[PDB]
Amino acid sequence: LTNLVAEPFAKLEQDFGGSIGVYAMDTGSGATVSYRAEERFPLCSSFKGFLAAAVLARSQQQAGLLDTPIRYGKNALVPWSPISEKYLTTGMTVAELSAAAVQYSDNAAANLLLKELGGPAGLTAFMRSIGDTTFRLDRWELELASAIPGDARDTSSPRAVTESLQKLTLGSALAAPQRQQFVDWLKGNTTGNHRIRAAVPADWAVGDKTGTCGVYGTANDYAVVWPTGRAPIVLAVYTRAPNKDDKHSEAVIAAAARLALEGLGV
Ligand SMILES: CC1(C)S[C@H]([C@H](NC(=O)[C@H](N)c2ccccc2)C(=O)O)N[C@H]1C(=O)O
Repeated sequence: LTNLVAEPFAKLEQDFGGSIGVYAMDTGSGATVSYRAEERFPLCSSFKGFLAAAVLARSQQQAGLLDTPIRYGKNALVPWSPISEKYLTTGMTVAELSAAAVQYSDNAAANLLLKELGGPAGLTAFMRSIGDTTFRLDRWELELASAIPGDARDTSSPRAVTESLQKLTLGSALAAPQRQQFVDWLKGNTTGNHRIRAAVPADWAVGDKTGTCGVYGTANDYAVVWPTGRAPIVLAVYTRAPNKDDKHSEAVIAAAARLALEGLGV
């Protein structure tokens, strides 16, 4: 199936001027499409989806974790925190911080949740616990977004991202109530309208999480998509480029997603 689209993926990344990694799986048939899917790509803000999943996991053991109010000072605010800066004088709940991290990629919210989890190693440990041996988070916002060529810090692979997303949203990695909360947060994402969501028909349900390091042409998107009356598809699209000033392209991510779905037979 990978062969059907191997040549157009190569042509897409040559027009982009960088590297594109794609993994997609039809949960109905088990068919997969794989292009650079085991290479490492920077996570950028896309780690925040797994962060929310790790918070939900903890909430299974800790009653009421999601409703805990978190107060923070202005020193907790980091650039591009569009939600948490509006509640600085009041605070927010863990559930609100998690939704802000997922749906608005709120940086301060992400750092606040990371600290509750034990930092980047705490999130890495969560991914190890669901069977993901590729994921690694090493730094906090905004330092994790340096996207340096060859640097394995703060990276995963498109295949590992897709397999983990599948376990968390469709498998048994989360208990049923927590699993549906994770899916609903992904479905309410506001930052991905020009990436995987631009690639699917209007009647499909989509939950996604985007990432944008910006430098080194580095950006990404991962998603669970539900074709109407049909089994869900899970996919991840990651990009990078050789030069620090290379620009990222949402259009390229959408185009890669389109090819992956075409390769799956949709
Ligand atoms: C929330 C952010 C605006 S900053 C955060 C971070 N990226 C950066 O710090 C980049 N230097 C940046 C890219 C675009 C706009 C502003 C900053 C990351 O990928 O984790 N992701 C960006 C995003 O996902 O939109």
